Amino acid sequence: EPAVLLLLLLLSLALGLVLAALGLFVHHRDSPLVQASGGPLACFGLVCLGLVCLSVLLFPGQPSPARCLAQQPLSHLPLTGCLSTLFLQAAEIFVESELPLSWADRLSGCLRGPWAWLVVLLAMLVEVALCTWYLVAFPWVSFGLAHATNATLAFLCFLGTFLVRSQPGRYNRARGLTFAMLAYFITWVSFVPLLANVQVVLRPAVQMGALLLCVLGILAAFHLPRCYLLMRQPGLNTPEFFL
Amino acid sequence: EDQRNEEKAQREANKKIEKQLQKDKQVYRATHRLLLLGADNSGKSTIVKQMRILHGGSSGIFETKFQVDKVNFHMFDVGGQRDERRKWIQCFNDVTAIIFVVDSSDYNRLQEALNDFKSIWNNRWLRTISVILFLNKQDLLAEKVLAGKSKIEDYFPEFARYTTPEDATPEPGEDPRVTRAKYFIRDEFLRISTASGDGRHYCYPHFTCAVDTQNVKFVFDAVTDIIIKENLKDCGLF
Amino acid sequence: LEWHEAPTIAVALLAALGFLSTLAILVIFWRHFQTPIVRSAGGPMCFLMLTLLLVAYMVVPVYVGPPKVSTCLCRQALFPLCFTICISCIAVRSFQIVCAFKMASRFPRAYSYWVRYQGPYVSMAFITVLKMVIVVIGMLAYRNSLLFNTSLDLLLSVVGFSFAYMGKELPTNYNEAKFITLSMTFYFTSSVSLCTFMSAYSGVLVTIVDLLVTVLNLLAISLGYFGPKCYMILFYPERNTPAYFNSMIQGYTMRRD
Amino acid sequence: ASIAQARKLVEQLKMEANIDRIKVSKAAADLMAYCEAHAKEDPLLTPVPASEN
Amino acid sequence: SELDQLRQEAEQLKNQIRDARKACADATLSQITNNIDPVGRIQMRTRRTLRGHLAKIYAMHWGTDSRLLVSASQDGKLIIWDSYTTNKVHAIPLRSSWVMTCAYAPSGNYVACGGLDNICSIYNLKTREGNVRVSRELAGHTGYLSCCRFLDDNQIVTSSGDTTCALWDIETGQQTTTFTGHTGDVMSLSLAPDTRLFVSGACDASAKLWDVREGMCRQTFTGHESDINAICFFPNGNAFATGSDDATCRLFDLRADQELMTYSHDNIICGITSVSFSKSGRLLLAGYDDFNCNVWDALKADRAGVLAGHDNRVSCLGVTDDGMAVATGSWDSFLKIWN
Amino acid sequence: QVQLQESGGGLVQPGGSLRLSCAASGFTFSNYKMNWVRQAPGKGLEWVSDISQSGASISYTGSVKGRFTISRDNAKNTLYLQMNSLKPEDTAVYYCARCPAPFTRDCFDVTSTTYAYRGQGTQVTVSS
Repeated sequence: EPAVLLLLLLLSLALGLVLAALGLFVHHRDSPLVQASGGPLACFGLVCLGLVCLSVLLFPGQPSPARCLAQQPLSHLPLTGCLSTLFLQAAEIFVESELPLSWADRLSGCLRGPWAWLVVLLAMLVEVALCTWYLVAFPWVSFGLAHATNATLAFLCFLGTFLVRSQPGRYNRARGLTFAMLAYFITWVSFVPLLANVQVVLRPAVQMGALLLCVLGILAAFHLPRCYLLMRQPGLNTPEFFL
Repeated sequence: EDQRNEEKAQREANKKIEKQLQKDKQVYRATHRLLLLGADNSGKSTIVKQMRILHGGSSGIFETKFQVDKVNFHMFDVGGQRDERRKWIQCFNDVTAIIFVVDSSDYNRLQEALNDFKSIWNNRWLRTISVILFLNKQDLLAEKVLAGKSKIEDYFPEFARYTTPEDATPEPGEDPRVTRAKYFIRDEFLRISTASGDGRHYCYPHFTCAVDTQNVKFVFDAVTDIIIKENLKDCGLF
Repeated sequence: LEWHEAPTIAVALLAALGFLSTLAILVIFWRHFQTPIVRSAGGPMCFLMLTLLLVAYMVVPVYVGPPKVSTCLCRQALFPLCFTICISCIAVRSFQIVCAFKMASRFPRAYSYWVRYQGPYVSMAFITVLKMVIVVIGMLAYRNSLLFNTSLDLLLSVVGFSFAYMGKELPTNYNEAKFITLSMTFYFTSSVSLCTFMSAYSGVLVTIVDLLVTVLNLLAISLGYFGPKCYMILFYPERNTPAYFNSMIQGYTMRRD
Repeated sequence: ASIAQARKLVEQLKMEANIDRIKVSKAAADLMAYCEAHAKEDPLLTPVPASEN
Repeated sequence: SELDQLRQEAEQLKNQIRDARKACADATLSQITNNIDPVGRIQMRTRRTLRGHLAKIYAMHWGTDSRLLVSASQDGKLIIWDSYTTNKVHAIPLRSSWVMTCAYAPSGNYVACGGLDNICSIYNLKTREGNVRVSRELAGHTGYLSCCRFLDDNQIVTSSGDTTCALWDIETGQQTTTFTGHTGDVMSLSLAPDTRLFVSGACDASAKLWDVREGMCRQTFTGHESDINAICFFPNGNAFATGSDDATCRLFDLRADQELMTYSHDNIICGITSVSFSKSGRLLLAGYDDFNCNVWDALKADRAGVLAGHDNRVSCLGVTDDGMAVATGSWDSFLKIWN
Repeated sequence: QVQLQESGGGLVQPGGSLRLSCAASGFTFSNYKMNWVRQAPGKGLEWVSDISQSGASISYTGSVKGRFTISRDNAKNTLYLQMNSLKPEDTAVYYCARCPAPFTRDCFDVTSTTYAYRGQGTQVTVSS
């Protein structure tokens, strides 16, 4: 169908963007850019976004029971991981910005590293638990419940990041996260009426379009501005400018 | 149009240069370079002469290139320089091994040899290079020990309480005093190697087997072991 | 297939024992790092196989239960993946050991190409990609589908054996000939018996037998490879020292003949 | 032997001494003036546009 | 004894020289250049990565045209690079693989190299047949060759580890002049822009300014505390900078006859192998044993930037004659160009 | 400039005692590992003792162990060598040497015939 063809082309573009951003983040991995913007976690989030784009593929076609059953968990599992990584970055920014130094000296040294890995693992595990519970119990309720964790994660990131002090002699590490959360929120708020209004045949197409637009917004808001200066203008990658 | 022709000629010349360079690298990476160090009475010259006579091969460097079991070798002794070596010793920071030669029968200058070995071992640049220790002049050491006129304890007070190690090879017709002195000197040289080696490099002591081909075999085996351990470390398996 | 049935609980407890053993081995390897034993065993490669074995053991209860498309997909999605990755990892390590100890000067240029093109990390990627491809083309169409996977795994095990064959005399910490023989013969006999039993059987409770065979295989290529190492590095701390490794490799290389 | 070496060292020391010595302030001023005069012609100091290499 | 009297006279002369220097130091370079605005954060990038060398690179020298350069490695090769196109023009095999120095003739006609062979070999680049061949084998040094610089196509000054420098007449292959006075291995050598003078830093923590024509040591500077590995003349020719194992660069002034400024940091403890000024003399690039080359403010002693990227110890450094770029070679057989 | 001046040598009857000092100037004392060297008549330069920058690591020769003691004081930039139970063959010129480079464990060219970082030496003679 033409709609599936267009959404396949959009998926190809989004996956190409994810792969290019991942290549940049794994080649310039020792540069201050990715080090301040996560590190291994940034590459993990890029992998998760690519996996979300991949899971977009399983919506159309003949509705096999397993495929239709596993549509949503596969959609949120990687999105949950990437959103939690972005939330970790937002929490670090908010702790360094709007907290007394007494609490900051302990929070900053613990929110990065193995404890951050445990936090992302806990987010993924709670997503897995919710997904299996709703798969065994539920054969606006299902997707709302599966969406609640991502909604809270994104809202926390947006609340902790959207207001911040951006000194002219530093890098605004909050604009990208704010616009990523904004793109997620507005694209999904527009998605819901399209879910409730579009003809019943194109409902899966609306779902994959919403997921692809969410991934593209997150990319172009958070990762693409980083890659721009990571590839074209390497004159701003100084440690005194980022850390 | 001249620029295009000039650039094409430059690219062709660079291609020829790179082909010759890769041909040279194929031989350079398959050749083992060994640096010979010691004293005036150590006896490096006899080692070089024996290794050149056994396998035919070969100013400011006593270079010698030969082939042992279709394996290229390169033994050089740096003579003709001044007594100060802290600057030109940095050239041999990429050699395969250092063949340090000691005169075991010279108790007077044994501490100088120990100090030289300590300086070589602990050098910042010579800190990843294994040392093949050659305890030369064993017959003279045996004669001096059996004579009894000169005692090791005169120059080394720690020899009074020294005892022969359990893992000592009882060569036929060996006096206990001779083997005790041999292994005391060997352990004195090995303590420096084991005090700060930390697994980066190793020491391979060898009492010279009179005038025999076994010394060349020991050098070949030590080089083979060094290459094997280097491969293991590069593969991340050691 | 019932949850309360003696073969099923027996297999479940065997899988739980394997999971505990693998977790203990993982903790032991993490605690005792920067030591020659783990580096000679493969380094991060060992951790990769250990966590993949952990996930394979964790998804064992998924195998047991009412029929489901998810469990059916996981059947060839995870356990054959575990087998192929673990065996290819062991074969790559054996090839590295043999090429480091020998054929480094016999085939110099080949080793330079192997080490310059990231060979250890390239062969593994090729193997996993190829196995994913053959798996999907297999599920596109019990005995015939599993025959290709068993042939691939047997070929990999035979390659590992043929590469470790000349390494009988290699040092004890770099020699895995006994493990390779045991694991290859166990996989071969288990696969042969299972393929024979697929046709001539009632058709029910054969899932128990197949899962039992797979967990025995997982326990084999886990214990037979990791148990001796942990035994040596806890009960013989003196045997785990860089000086000991130096001396023992030296003793191998320059033999008294 | 060593007497001649000491004599030659003393002679060299005499030659090195008894020479003019411009004040450190004047030398520093001259160095600063040279650095400031040629500041416009330093590609490493003033970033040359990418057009001119 | 006469030796005691000679030592007392030498001590008195040293005291008089020190007193004259102290009386001559009415201020400091920092006390004077305090009012000038500091150089902005200096950021160079690796434009070219010349690769093809086998063993560690030990020396390099830019050409007068600022496009071709020569480098010497310890595998026994002399590769001449076209820096603009990264192409290789020549690759001269050497009789002795132990080479510590290389030089480029001002006319670009010849190159020189030397090392543990105690011989300064000179190769004719632009010959009739187009094949680079050795033209003169300068022998006479009893120590390793550490530095060589061409006065012109027929003269070359070489410093050696036998604690003596020399000026060679290439046509006759004989030492026109010998510069003695160092008590340690001479490690570096820098010609003045007017070519009438040059300086040499040796392993006795002293740098001596020599006269080419008269063959005498005009001045001696003893501000360092360890072996001096590098030396470079200021573009004005009235000053120079030195590097030493004591992890300090020091600027000396010829007219003031004393040290002007030190360039040291608390976190820098590794030795210095190569130094070179910028075209205007405002910057002082210096290679270090920590695989990094630091850019120093030659007037304020502020570390402006760092040139990181070399996997092994930086050993050679050189700024083009037009100041367009700086080329650094190190021990991982890689040459890099920055601007 | 790097300068080391030794003192304390002189006539000593066999079985006597002595103490040597080395006033070091021109360099930071606490950064270099120090050394003591001697040169008996008709013999070459022979290493005697060394001491680490902080004084933790100390080593001597066999012929002087149990008789000679090496110590340093970074406050006064001086190096000491207390010599006990002197014997006639100890008659030698004692030089106070310094490692060529700072922060370096090994020491090179300490006993070379010519070495920049070495003092003039003090003659110590033992005779009854």
